[PDB]
Parts: sequence; structure tokens; C-alpha cells
Amino acid sequence: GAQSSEQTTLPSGLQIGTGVRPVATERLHSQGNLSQTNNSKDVAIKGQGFFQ
Amino acid sequence: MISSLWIAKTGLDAQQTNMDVIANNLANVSTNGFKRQRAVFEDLLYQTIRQP
Amino acid sequence: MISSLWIAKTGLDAQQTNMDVIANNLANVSTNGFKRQRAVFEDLLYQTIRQPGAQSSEQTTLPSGLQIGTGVRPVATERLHSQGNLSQTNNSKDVAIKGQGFFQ
Amino acid sequence: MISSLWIAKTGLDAQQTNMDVIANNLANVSTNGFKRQRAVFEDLLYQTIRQPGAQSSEQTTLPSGLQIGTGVRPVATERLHSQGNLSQTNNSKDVAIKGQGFFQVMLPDGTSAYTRDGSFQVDQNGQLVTAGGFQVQPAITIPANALSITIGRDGVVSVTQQGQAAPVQVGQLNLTTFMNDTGLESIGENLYIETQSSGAPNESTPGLNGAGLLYQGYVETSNVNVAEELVNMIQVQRAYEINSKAVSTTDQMLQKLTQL
Amino acid sequence: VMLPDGTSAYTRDGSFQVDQNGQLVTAGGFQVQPAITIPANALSITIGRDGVVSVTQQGQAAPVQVGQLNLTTFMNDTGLESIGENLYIETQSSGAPNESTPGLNGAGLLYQGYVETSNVNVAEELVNMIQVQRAYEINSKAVSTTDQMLQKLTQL
Amino acid sequence: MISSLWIAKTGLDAQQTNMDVIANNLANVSTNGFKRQRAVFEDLLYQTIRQPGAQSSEQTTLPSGLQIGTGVRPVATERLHSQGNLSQTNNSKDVAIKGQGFFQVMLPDGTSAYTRDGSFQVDQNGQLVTAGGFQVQPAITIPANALSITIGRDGVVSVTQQGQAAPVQVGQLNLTTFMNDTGLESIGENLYIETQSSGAPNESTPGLNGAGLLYQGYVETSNVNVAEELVNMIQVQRAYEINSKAVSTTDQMLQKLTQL
Amino acid sequence: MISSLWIAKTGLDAQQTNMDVIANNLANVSTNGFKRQRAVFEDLLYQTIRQPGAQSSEQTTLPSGLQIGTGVRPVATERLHSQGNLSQTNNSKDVAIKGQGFFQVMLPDGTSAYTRDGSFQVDQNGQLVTAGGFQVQPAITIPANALSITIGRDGVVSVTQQGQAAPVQVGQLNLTTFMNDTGLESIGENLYIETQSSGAPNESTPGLNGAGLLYQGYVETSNVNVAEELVNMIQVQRAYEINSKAVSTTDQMLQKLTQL
Amino acid sequence: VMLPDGTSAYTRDGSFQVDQNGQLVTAGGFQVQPAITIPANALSITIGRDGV
Amino acid sequence: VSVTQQGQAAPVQVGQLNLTTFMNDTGLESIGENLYIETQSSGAPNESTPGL
Amino acid sequence: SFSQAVSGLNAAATNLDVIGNNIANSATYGFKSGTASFADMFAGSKVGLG
Amino acid sequence: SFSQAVSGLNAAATNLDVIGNNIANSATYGFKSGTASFADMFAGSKVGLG
Amino acid sequence: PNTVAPVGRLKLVKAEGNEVQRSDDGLFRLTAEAQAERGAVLAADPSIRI
Repeated sequence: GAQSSEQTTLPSGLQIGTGVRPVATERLHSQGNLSQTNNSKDVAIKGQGFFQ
Repeated sequence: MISSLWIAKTGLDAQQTNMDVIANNLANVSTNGFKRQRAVFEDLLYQTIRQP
Repeated sequence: MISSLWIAKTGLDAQQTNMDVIANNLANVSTNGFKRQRAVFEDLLYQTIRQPGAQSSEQTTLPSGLQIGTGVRPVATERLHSQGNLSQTNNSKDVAIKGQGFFQ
Repeated sequence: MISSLWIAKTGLDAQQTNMDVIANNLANVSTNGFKRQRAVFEDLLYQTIRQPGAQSSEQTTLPSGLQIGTGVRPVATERLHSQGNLSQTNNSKDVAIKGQGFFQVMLPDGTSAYTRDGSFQVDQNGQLVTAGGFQVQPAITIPANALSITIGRDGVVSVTQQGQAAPVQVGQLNLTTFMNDTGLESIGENLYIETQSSGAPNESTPGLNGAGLLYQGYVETSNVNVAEELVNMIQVQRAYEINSKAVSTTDQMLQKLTQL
Repeated sequence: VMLPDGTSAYTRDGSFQVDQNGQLVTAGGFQVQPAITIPANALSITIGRDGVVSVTQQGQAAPVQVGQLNLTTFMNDTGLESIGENLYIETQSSGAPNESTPGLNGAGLLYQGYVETSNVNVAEELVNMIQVQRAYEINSKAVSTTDQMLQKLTQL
Repeated sequence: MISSLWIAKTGLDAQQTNMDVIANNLANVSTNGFKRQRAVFEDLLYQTIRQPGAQSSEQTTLPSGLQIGTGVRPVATERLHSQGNLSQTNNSKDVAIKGQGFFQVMLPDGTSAYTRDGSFQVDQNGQLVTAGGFQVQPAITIPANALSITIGRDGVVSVTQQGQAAPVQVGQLNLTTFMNDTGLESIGENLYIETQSSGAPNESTPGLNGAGLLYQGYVETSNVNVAEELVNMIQVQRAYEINSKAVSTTDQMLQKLTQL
Repeated sequence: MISSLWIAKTGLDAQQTNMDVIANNLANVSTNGFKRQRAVFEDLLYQTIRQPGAQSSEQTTLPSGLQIGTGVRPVATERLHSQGNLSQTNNSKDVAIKGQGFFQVMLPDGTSAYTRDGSFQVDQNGQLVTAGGFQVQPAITIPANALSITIGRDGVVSVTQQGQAAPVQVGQLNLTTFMNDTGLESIGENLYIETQSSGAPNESTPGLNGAGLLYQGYVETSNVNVAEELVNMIQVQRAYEINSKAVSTTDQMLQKLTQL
Repeated sequence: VMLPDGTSAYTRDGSFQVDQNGQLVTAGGFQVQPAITIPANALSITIGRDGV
Repeated sequence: VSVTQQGQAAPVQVGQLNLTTFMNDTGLESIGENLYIETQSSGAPNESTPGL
Repeated sequence: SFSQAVSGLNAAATNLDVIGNNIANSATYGFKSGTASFADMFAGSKVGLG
Repeated sequence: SFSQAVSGLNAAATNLDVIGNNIANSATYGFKSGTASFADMFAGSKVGLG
Repeated sequence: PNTVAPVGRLKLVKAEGNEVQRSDDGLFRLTAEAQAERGAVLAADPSIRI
């Protein structure tokens, strides 16, 4: 964008870039398929809650 | 490991429950004052990839 | 990391979704009042390269340019709301539907 | 920096394009009304050096002089607009084309697109829309409590109401035909838009002017034939491998130049 | 094939497409000579053994002849100038382009639904690459030997 | 990319065509008035190399020169026009042909197709129609007050009204015959249309100069033979597998060469 | 640039030609009236260097001196003109040959070609033609109202008309025999033409001095033996392996000389 | 190509860009004559065989 | 040199390619453009039909 | 060539459905049997669709 | 051996069809029973064709 | 490329070392004795190839 001449501008100048970095590791909080273990004590959640 | 495998395993277990019910019904033909069983099934969870 | 690999990855995912639909249909054979599912797919975006119909010379157009396409995506899962076979259980409480209504 | 390297690079790019087309064809096996793609290749420029036909002697000519060619580039991608095999889905809302016509739908922008896919639904308003929700043209609206929908071979859509012994007509499903079907621009979502190379949209009923016939309860599957795709994958892999070998040979030549 | 500037080129790539006004053209858009215009009411296009193009319209039980595919035969084929995009132009070594019907005057036949592929033999090219590479490595060594001889000579 | 690959890529396609013909024949094993298909193949190009019969010396000729050939192409699938077995399903509206003639039916667009299917119905207006709703020719109307329909061996359709001891003639059914029955173009729905290779439609009465005979209460079944189709599947499968093995051998040969 | 590399290249080309012949033979398995081809090779030139039989010493000669051979080249591909097994297609127009004769057809150019395939049809005018539409000579004209066509063992074509207990003869099918049957030039399309190495076409009746007997309802399938083709494919693959290894070994030797 | 002083030079480097007021310019920013101005709502720019 | 003409089951004889043999081939003068000219040490160019 | 055979399988299933329905109504006053009729789906000749 | 066996299969099928036609016409006045005659199809004398 | 036509022929002469002398501008010219025998201008030799 710098003025290359008195009446013109420089389009898309010289950008030399460095490498790549990892930003973040995100989890996919979705509903997994249910498995029945025939146990009176095992509980499964259907929506978007957590046990405390 | 795969959603299809879990669904098919669940279907297998349900049909095995139906077979067990049928076998128990057949085993008690000569019992007096017996009421035969019938199993009722339902659809499991439905993941909403794209909301209808 | 390369275009063909992404296209094939999308195809694999679509076929896996189809297999899940088939497995769900199989698991609910004994359920009462169940309507089977069917998955519908659509073809994904297109990399344009040469535009189809672009004027090459002053008078001659370019027919059917280089439309390199991407993979596939499933649009929807539709139920088949059709009257299933009625079974006689001879029970005073069991009710069956003959038309296209729903219980509330 | 060396000619053979650029030529083999162009060859590698062409083979990668062929593999891309192959993968796109393979990923769309289950897509309804999909047409397979084919790539067309052409020679690149030709360095002239000696002019073929130049005057070598006063009474002799130079036959077929030294023309040095550049690599290869794809000309264009052409579809195979042919009738795909029909599949019975036993659904009153699915229509299949037997000839060479297209359904006209309206995009949300107001412009019209064309699709050969017949998987239709009915929205909350009753208008016949596609699987993505685009409204067919015209708005084949549907009454409230329909019992059955009958779409004839000539596009007449009728609804059977209760207590009425005669079916009522609620629309007329028409087909659009083009001078050049390969010139339609694919935009995804099984949708083709008009271009200047696809002629003009000729609106017509099913059965006249060439337009195809409509079958209710059937869907037009893709025309992709797998065995051709497998043999072409073998071809693409081996040609890519040969071109990579040529690149490697050029690399060794240049390295030997560097050592001296 | 008729080029935009009006001069005729010649091609053997038989992949054709119908443009927006009918008309058979090459994949690059150049119109093929002579003229075949295919109407809208066409159901199937058949190109015969002798280049006759017939178009079947609905209702008619007899196909309608549209055009003739004329093959241009040269007497010295290799003398043509390759102008790039799968096209050859005539030169002084391939003069007198003879229009003919396919199958007559030595011309070839036409098979519809098939395309002639490249005649490049692959093993020959790989062995030739081996020969070329080793040859460029023996000439480079000759260069190095001459350089060393010169260095030894001019050093004294 | 190599010659044997193209040749074995034509072999695969020809065997796939043979399997398609077999599967289509087996799928329509029960449709009435069906004629099964047979695919025919022919040799492709033959590269001359050394010309056969070339004059090597001034007195010795070269016998059977180096004629390297290309793959195979199918000419066409021809319909095996034979008389299917007649079945007595005892309905007055089913008629079967005994010779080599065809029924003429008027298509909605005004043109005439030709069908050998004899399962006829009566529309709401009383005309004889094909089960697909196409009206037969030269139009045979049936009154509402009809007690019995009698179609004789000569195609005369008679209707007996109530309390009347004499039948009433309501038309005359005629059969169309062609010079070449194979050249007819099948348009589906058990319908064939005339093509220039099928000559011209010669209308004739059933028993004269070559039209067949009509039997009432009979249906003409298909001529497809299941056991022969099974054996042909077993042989086509083996041929396809062997050609695929040729493809694989070519692929392996190209691997070692490139690796070198 | 080095002799062993040229020799191994010639070997590779010969093995590729053998594989091409094998693939062509396997691609035409379903073709009727097809004859399998076999290629024959000859070794290339022999460098003289030391003339054998020369005087090794005043009283002795050199036994079997130093001859250095070049690669290999294919001489010719010979057909195997043998009777393939007959197949019953139960068609009145299919004709098979039991002996050593050929059918004669006329190309559109006016010249005469020869074909052994007997899958015949009838055109729109009534003449007996092949599957490619070429008219079988001598012209056999089938009339409009034919009921059955009978072709006997000696080549007489008879038509039985309606109401006439005697059959009407409408032609005479002859067979052409050549002294050298393998010398014919195959143009594809199951057609062979006469060359100067195939002698002259001798017309003869089918049953006379060596023309074969004509069977109606039979087709002569190809004589390709497939297990032999699989074994030969194994052989060709291994030979190509060994030749490629020779090329690679020569490549490794020249490398050490470059390094020198 | 139009130099800053106003005289016309000539180039064979075919790597062109477009600047912020439309207009085709070279990699250095000099504007190419004749003056070709690509609009903003462009979806795809095609440069034909004959320079159209 | 024989050629095949359409419809002609026989080839048409066009010409004979004669080979020239010298006595001392090593004495020829190599003039450049892959050509040898006769030199007094390689005289007597004898034309012959190849094979004879 | 998979859809072609799938269509034949569906036709055979429909025939067997009709036969089973007819058999189940062997003793049912006022019942009239059913019969399924089939027609091919040729597209442009030389190829079948089922 | 897949063309020599197919011929025998077809011959046996023809014989069985003839036998079935004889059985079906057990009660048909003026009917004459039918029989099938088979002959080999040798070629050279070392190559049988079925 | 059909337009290619001859325009002119370069003059190629044959001269040994003993006949030519390098002028002060580096261009060789015929010596006096050689010029007197071969003429003022050297005729083109048709045997010269370039």
C-alpha cells in the first residue's frame, strides 16, 4: 500500500512469513452412542450436562 | 469403535432379549395360572447433526 | 493435505453415515410404529479454474470448462411414513393407526 | 531452471488433476442424478527452433524440423449426460426423468437453478421443495389433507381428496431443456446454473420437444461406472510414478552439473 | 478445424462438444470443418462409418441427415507444424491438404464412442532416460577432464 | 498408458456389458411379451507393423505379418424374437399372439408404438387400452352394458348385451408385421417403435399373409431361460476375473520397469 | 550408448509385444468366429568380430569363433485356424462352419471381405447381412412374408411361405477357401481380406472338395484356451522381470564408470 | 506499461495484480496500458486467447 | 519398396534401394552433416542391390 | 448392473407378496385374487434398466 | 469343457421337456408320444464338440 | 508457415591462407598476387556449405 510512485501505490508487497504454531486443542462435546451394560448402577446422560 | 457397530450390537442384544422372552414363554406351557410375556422396544437417542 | 485425499475422506464419511443409517434401520425391526430412515446426499463445491462459457476469442466461447469438484455431503435423513403391517395381539389396550395421524 | 523439470512438473499436475476428477467421481456413487466427469488434455507450446518447411537448399526443403514441446495442460472437464439407472424408493414425492430434461428451482437470490435430482419434500406451507429447501417452479402447492399425490408421465400433478371421487389438479411439473447440457455451470447442491455456452432454457412439458418423461416413485442414480474408475486409478498412479521418475532423473542430471 | 483468425488447422483428437448454437466444435471451442448443426429436438446423434451425421427427432421414424465429416489427408504427415493445442497446420513439407470422405482415397474410417489414445511407448522412454542421464554424466566428465588439463597447462 | 492395459480395459467393459445383459434378462423373467437380449462383439483395430504379404525380397513374400491387435467392441444387443410359452390365465381381456405380429397402440404424443403384450384393460370411457393406459388401435370401444367379451382367432371383438341371443361386433383387431423385427427401438413399458432398419409397418389380419393368430384367455410369457443365464453368468464371471488378472499382470510389469 | 542396454531394451519390447498379443487374445473370448494369435520371435544380428573357421594357425582353424549377438525381434503373429466348439443359440439366422471355409461380404467401398462369424440378420429390404450391416454375397433375398428360413448342410437357403407345402429357394450360400488361410489381412470387425500371401479365393459349395458344412442355429465361438493364457501371462511377467533386472544391472555398471 | 515519468516501457513478465481503484498493474505497481478495470462484484476473471 | 493401395490385394512396386560399397571404407572423407565423400584411398564406389 | 438385478428382486418380492395375500384369503367371502403385471424400463435400447 | 458340458446340459433339458410333454398329454385323444434322438458332433476325430 | 519463400543467397567464397591478408580493420582482403590471378572480386563457390 506504500506509494511506489508519485501517483501509484504498491499492491501486495513483500511479506516473508515464519512457520506454524498450534493455537488450541478443542474438544467435541457431542452425544456418544449408548452401550447397555446391564448394570443397575451405570448412568448415562442424554443432553449436555455433567455430574459433579 | 464405530457407531454402526454399537448400533448393531444393541440390536443384537435386543433380539436376544426377544428370543429369551420367547423361550421362557415356551418353557411354561404346562404351568397353571401363567401369563406369557411380551417385550416392548423403543428407539434410542437421535443425534442432531442438522436440526430439522 | 491434497485435494483428492479430502474428496475421498468426504466420500468415506458419507458411506459411513449411510452404514449408520442402515444399522439404525436394522436395530429397530421389532419396534412398533417405527418409520425407517433414508439419507440423501449432495455434491460439494466446485473449483472453477477456467470458467465454463468464458469468451476465449472475440467470438468463440469455451464449452464446459475445468470444473474440478470437491466431495459429497449428506443433506438430510428422511423418514418413510408408510402404513406398516398390522399385527393382532388381541389386547384391549393396544391401538393401531390406519391412516396418517399421531397420538398426542 | 531446466526445461525437462517444468515439463515433468506440468505432467505431474495433469495427473493430479486426473486423480482429483477420479476421486470426485468415486465420492458421488450414492448421489442421485450425478454425472461423471472427464478431463481433456492438450499439448502446451512448441519451441520452433528450425522452421519445418524452410529452404535448406535451392531445390530441397527441410522436412519436419526441430520442434521442442512444452508440457501438458487440461483443456476442460466434460460430463457424460446420459440416462442413469433408476431405483425404486417407493415414495410418492420422488420423481425420475427418463429423457433429457431438468427441473427448475428458485434460489433464495431469486435466480433460477436447474437440478436433475428428484428427491422432493413438502414444506410447512405445502410447496414442493427439494431436499435443500429450494422451491420448484412453478410453486406446485399441495392442499392441507392430501391422501395421495399422483404425478403423471406428462407432469400433471394431482391430489386425491377425501369424499371426492375425482382427483384435483394442483400444478404442472415442467422440464427445462438446453442446447448444450455440458455447458451448465455446476454450483454444488446438485444444482446447475445457466451460462452463455449452455444455450437458452427451453421450457416444455414432459413428452414433447424431446423433454423426458417423469416416473413417480423412482430416483435417477448416478451414472458412475466403478470399473473404469479403478482402471483409471491404476493409470493415474503409474503415470504419476513415471513422471516422478523423470523429475528424479532431471534432479540427478542437475546435481552432476553442480559437482563438476 | 477453423481457427478464430480464419486459417484452418488439423487435429486428430476426436473429443467434440456441441456449442450453444448447435455446432460441433473441439474441446477448445473451435468449430470443426465442415459445418454440422444439431437441432434441439435431437434424441441421439449417430456418426456413420463414412462420416454421415444423422439426427433422430421425436416422432420421425427415419433419421435426418445433418452433415458430413470430411477427413483431410496429407501426403507427408510428419511435415506438419504442431501449433500447440492438439492442432497441426500445413507447411511447405506437407502441402496439398486433400479433403475426402472417410474410407475413400486412402482415408481412414470413423469409430464413434471411441477416442484414439497416445501412442507413447513407456519402456522405450525409461530406457532412453537412462541412456540420456549416463550420457550427460560422461560428457560432464569430459568437460571436467578438459578443465583440469587447462588448469595444469596454464599453471606453469 | 500402455497397450495391454487398454486392451484389458476393453475386455473388462465388454464383459461388464455381457453381465448387464444377463442381469436385465433375469430381472424380466416374468414380464409378459418379453424378448430377451443377446450381445454381440467384434474385434477392434489391428496395428499393421510388418504388413502381412509384404514383399521382403524380390521373389519371397512374408506370410502373416506382425498383426498386433487392439481389444474388443460390442456391435449391439439384438432381441431374440421367439415364441414365448402361452399361459392359460382364463380372463376375457387377455389375448396372446401365436405368430410373429404386433399390436398397434397410439402413444399420447400422436405417434404409434407396437407391443406384443396382450394384457388389455378398459378405461372409464370404454376403450381398450394397454395396462399402462395407452389406447389400442384402430380403437375398439366396449359398451357399459357388456356381459361378455369374445375375441376370436381373427381378431374380431364381439360384445353380447343383456337378453340378446346374438353378439354385437364392436371392432376388428389387426396385427402389424415388419420386415425386421430386431431393428425396432424399445422405448420401455413393453413398447417398441418403428426404426428405418425395421422397414415399414405392414398391417394385416390375423391368419392371412403372415400375421399371427390370437387366442383369448392366454398370455404370452417371456422366452428367457433361467439355466442358460446361470451358465452364462458363471462363464462371464470367469472371463471378467481373468481379464482383471491380465490388468493386474500389466500393472505389476509397469511397477518393476518404473522402479528400475 | 552401451550394447547390453540396447539388447535388454529389445528384449523388453518383445516381451511387451507378447503381453499385448496375450491381452488381445483374452479380450476376444466372447467374440464368435475368432482365432487366437501367437507371436514368433527371431534373434537380431550377430557381430562378426573373429570369423569362425578362419586359420587359427598355419595347420589349424578356429572352431566356433567370437560372435556377439544383438537382441531379439518379433517375426510375425500367426493365427490358429482351428474349429472352435459350437454353441446352440437356437436362432434360424445364426450359421456356423464345421470345416475350413469363409463367408464373403461386400464392403461399402465395393471390395470383397471374408468373415467366418455367422451371426446374420436381415435388413429393412430383406437381404441377409452381418451384424455390421455388410451384405453377405452372393446376395440372399428373404421375402416379406417368410415363416421359417431353412439353411441346409450344403448351403441352400429356403423359405416356407404360407399355405404352400413346398419351400421356395431364395439363394445359395457358398464358402471361399484360400490355400494360405493364415495369410489373410485382418481389418478388425471379424473381417479378413485377401493378400498376395493368402493365394486366391476359391469359391466352393459347403460340403464339396473341402469347404465346411453349414449348421443352422449354431455359432462358432473363439478357440482361445484360457488356462494357457494364464500360464503364458506368468511366463511373460517373469521374463519382463528378468529383462528389467538386466537393464538395472547395466545402469549400475555405467554408474561406477561415471564415478571413475 | 506506463512509467512514472509518462513514457511507455515494455515487459514480458506476465504476473499482474489489481490495485485498490480497480485497474491492472504489474508486480512493481506500474499501471498497464490499455487501462483494464476489473469491477468489485467480480466472481471470476477470465483472460481469453485473444486478450479479451 | 512396395506400398499398399486401397482395394488392391497386391502391392505396387515403387523402387529399389541400392547400397554403395567401397573397397577401403576407412579411407572415406567425413564431411560433417553425416555424409562421407569418396577419397583417393576409398575409390571405386560400386553400386549394388543389397544382399548381392 | 446392480440396480437392474435389485429391480428384479423387488418384482419377485411383489409377486410373492401377492401370492401370500391370495393364499391368506383362501376362505374369505367376496375376495377377488390379485395379479401383478410387469413391464420393462428400456431407456434407448441396447441397454436395460430393469 | 464348458462348451462340451453345456451341450449335454441342453440335450438333457430337451429330453426332459419331451418327457414332460408326453406326461402332460396323458389324456389327449389322438396324441402321439415323442422321443428325442441325439448324435455326437465330432470334428477332427481327436476333438469332440459335444 | 506455407508463406516461407527464398529471398537471397549469401556469398560464400573459398580462399587459402596464402591468398588473403588482414587489413587494418580486421577484415581479410585478397593479396596483390592473388588478386591479379583471381580477379578483383571472388566468385562464389557453389561447393561451400554452412
